[PDB]
Amino acid sequence: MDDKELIEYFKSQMKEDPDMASAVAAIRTLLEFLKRDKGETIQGLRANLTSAIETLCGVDSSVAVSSGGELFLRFISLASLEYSDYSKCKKIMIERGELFLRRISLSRNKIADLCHTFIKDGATILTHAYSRVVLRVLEAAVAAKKRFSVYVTESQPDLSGKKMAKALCHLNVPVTVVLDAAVGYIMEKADLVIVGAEGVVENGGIINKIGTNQMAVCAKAQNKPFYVVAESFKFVRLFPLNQQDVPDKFKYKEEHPWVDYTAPSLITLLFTDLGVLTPSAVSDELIKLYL
Amino acid sequence: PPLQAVLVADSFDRRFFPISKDQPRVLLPLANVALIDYTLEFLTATGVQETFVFCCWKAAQIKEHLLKSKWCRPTSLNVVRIITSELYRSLGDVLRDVDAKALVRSDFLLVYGDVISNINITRALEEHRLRRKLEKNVSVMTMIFKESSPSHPTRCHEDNVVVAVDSTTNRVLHFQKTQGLRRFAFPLSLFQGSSDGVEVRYDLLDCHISICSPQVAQLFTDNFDYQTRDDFVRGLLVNEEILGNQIHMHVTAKEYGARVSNLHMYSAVCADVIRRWVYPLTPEANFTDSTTQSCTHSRHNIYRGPEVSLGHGSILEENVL
Repeated sequence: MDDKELIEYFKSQMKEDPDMASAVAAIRTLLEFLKRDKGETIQGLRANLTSAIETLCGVDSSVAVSSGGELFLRFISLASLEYSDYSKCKKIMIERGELFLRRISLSRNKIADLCHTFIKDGATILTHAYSRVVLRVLEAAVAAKKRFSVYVTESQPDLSGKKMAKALCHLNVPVTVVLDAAVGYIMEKADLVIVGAEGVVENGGIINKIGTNQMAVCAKAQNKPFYVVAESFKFVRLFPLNQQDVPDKFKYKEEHPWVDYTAPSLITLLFTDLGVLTPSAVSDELIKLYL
Repeated sequence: PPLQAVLVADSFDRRFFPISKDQPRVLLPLANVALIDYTLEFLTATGVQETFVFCCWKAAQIKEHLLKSKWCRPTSLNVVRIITSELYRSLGDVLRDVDAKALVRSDFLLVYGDVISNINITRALEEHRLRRKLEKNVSVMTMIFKESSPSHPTRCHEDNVVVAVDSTTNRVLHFQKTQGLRRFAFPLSLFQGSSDGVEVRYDLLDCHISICSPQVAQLFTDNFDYQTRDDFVRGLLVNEEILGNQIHMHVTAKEYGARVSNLHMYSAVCADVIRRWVYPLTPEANFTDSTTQSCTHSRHNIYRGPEVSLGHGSILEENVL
């Protein structure tokens, strides 16, 4: 029950499933802990989950996992708890939790058949990393028997683009692995850029792996419309203003970031299982939903 | 009064041989749709609602397909009567036949088989009305026509038209085709008729959307010698000594009505209707609710029906239904 099995359980969950983005694996292991909490209280369980989420954040440096923890903490006390015994509470609470599981699973399919009608046929799609959601929405748009190419970057620190290609060409799509530093070159010849995200900031822009922003900026100067996909929970109450501002609990794992931010001035169309958005709408939606 | 339109679905320019073997001429698929459909959508656009179609040769297939017409639905605005008569082979007899059953009440708009058009006759229709009943039957016919230029591929090597007309009331003065006439012949009959300006034109199409009047069924019955509309018009233009009651011509400027005749004409009109030259009419409007004619219009005049599974790298520059 102690924190040892929690962290190693997150590890095992992510190991038996590299196909499950870190966030959902975290939330899963979190529900698992809530099951075998072996406590009988209300707040004495809130403290447990807060501490556990702190540990998970201190293990995996992604925004996804800690953000999902925040949102789970929210969505266990959403309406009147009907506090009756501090035990049946736990039952109804974890019920809403497994419903949260449901929506988080549905997220991808939802966003795919929400987006795969956004790709005009016969244009070049320029992703940026091993964005599971990007791969899925593409896979969809292909399944609708369309025609379009793929330029992928390689997001230097770790080979991401190589992996995305190796897994996308398995769908037999025209694929071309640019060298991420070369984005300014192929930026002339692709129309619109779908890019995976790993956390949405509360003013509309997104936070994502090393190169995102610079790609972003290029893909605005040339007016080439700029897309983005991110499901619900990766919303975050972090409002930087300068690339130096993004918290440093994320920026690591000589000195080189792993994630960075793009101003919402640039992001031209979101994609959230909540529906099509408009970055200011990400704000409005975040203040409303978060609760 | 209602606006009833005689119509014959066998244009006797029987040129689409051997193609006429399998399915008749009119039923032809121009853009995966019946030409006769195009015609009917036209008739509905100008707002006529009691159309009397006619097909002698191969009327069977005609009814076979037209039972499911855009206008053979009970909800339709047009009523249709495929009088399956196989006696005539010249329009003369069908006009004397619409005489023979008093079908046309008055002020009808006869039309050949497969005119492609978008024309609103109502301007014409009303001016016809005016100079026919503010003039009391002095008219018999008010030809309608569409301005063009000779060089266009609308006038194939086969058929053009050249016409003398007046300019005051725009009445016809002579009509004649020009299959290889390096010169022409106009009588001073024109001017001994009147000394106030006469016009000759070679820039009107073979629109073949003659407005007429059941007394045209008269002029055909009273003299059993006409077999086509040109027979009619030249007979009446020479028989002006007495009992002519001449044709009141009129040209449009913004529309496109062509009585497709030959395979070249079908070529020209198909690859101009794909270019939307007639719009409202184009298959992405799917004007016939017929299901499989869902046409998902797309980039750069590329049309595309549903489920085309277009091949990899198959370029398609333009106008591909």
